[PDB]
Amino acid sequence: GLLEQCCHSICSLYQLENYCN
Amino acid sequence: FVNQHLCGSDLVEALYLVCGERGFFYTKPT
Repeated sequence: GLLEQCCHSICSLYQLENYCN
Repeated sequence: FVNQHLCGSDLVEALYLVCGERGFFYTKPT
C-alpha cells in the first residue's frame, strides 16, 4: 500500500508523509 | 496536494519535498 494507492489510484501527500524516516 | 496519481520515482518526489533532507523511506526501483 505505498505506491499502489498512488499508482492504482490517487493519494494525498498527507498519508504519503508517513513513508518518510 | 489534491487529486494526483503518484507512482514510480514520483513517490520520492512527493516525499522529497515533505521530507527531502529528512531522508524519506519510500520503496525501491523494481
